[PDB]
Amino acid sequence: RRKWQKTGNAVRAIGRLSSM
Amino acid sequence: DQLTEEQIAEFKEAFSLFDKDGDGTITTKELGTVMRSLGQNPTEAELQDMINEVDADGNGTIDFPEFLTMMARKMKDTDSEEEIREAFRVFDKDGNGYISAAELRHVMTNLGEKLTDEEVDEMIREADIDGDGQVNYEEFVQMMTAK
Ligand SMILES: [Ca+2]
Ligand SMILES: [Ca+2]
Ligand SMILES: [Ca+2]
Ligand SMILES: [Ca+2]
Repeated sequence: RRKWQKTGNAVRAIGRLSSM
Repeated sequence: DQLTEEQIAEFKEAFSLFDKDGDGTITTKELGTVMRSLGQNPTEAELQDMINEVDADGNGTIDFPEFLTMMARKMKDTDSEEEIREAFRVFDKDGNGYISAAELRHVMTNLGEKLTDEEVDEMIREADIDGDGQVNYEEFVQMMTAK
């Protein structure tokens, strides 16, 4: 799941930066 | 759930995706580039407002410790679904509800990941839990929401 997790984490980072 | 060395490594990989010039910090320019690769067009103000919410040392950019603190946090991402839905639309460029091998390859390339054919095929296989050869939205959600 290396590449999917990286992509997921990028989306999650953007979502968290947007929320916080 | 506690912070692990494997998660830290995973977060460093995600940080590197943003820090494309490899200087150890994420700038507004870098953050905007990735956001555009994933279906959004943030204003100048929102990019700086986003960085400000985690810029502990106030230098105006995000270093890995700041990024790590943000990713490790017990939060519950209230904006999660929207982000994942937009990302799905970028992957599913023809809007048929399925991400194909070509579609995946295209987006991964724009994210800076020049995947081999074997990697593309593996990514599709991992996500294609229903076995129809393509990735639907519910399958995509599982990949995106894994921790
Ligand atoms: Ca950088
Ligand atoms: Ca900083
Ligand atoms: Ca499609
Ligand atoms: Ca499928």
